[PDB]
Amino acid sequence: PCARGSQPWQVSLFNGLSFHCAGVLVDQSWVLTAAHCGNKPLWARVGDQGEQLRRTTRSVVHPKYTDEHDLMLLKLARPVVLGPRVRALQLPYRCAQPGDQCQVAGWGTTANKGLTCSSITILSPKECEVFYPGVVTNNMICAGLDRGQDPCQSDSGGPLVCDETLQGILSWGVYPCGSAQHPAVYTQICKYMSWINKVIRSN
Repeated sequence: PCARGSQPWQVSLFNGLSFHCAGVLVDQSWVLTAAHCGNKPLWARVGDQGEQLRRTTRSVVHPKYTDEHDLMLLKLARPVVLGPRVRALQLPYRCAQPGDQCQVAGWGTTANKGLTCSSITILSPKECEVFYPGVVTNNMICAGLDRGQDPCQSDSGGPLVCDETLQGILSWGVYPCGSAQHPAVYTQICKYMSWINKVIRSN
């Protein structure tokens, strides 16, 4: 899966030498991921040795950050050089509706090394309540994986892309492995656009 050259925005974050989380590139200097990812320090390896390796400077966790507002912005020590290999992903101008067809590309963390893409369906943030009674559906996306798909292919903080735009950051709901019946829980990115844009000081 995952045609070559697709996912130019895909970021893998490492703590020390070890893989920690996945992220999105929202600006030439800025990577977005889940707040549960930062222990600090991290460093970004971006694009689809290596393509471009950047160290992170500023870690801005969402101020209202079982994960309520699971989002953090990591500023790269130097801007990436933009190109077909590596570009930012467009931020949402609108919110994705239940029933839309989206995508997630993972490396298979949680148990040659490729990106695999899978289609995903936006459930309603009510259907989300039947698997996790007591989840506050808040600003979130329950994303249904097609059946026979192992949710654990994905990574933490990996993007959910709908209609070429970024609608979500993987927060929780990946486990258990081995079944697609349970939906993953993503932070709804179109709800945070005021904070994201202003931390980038694009305002």
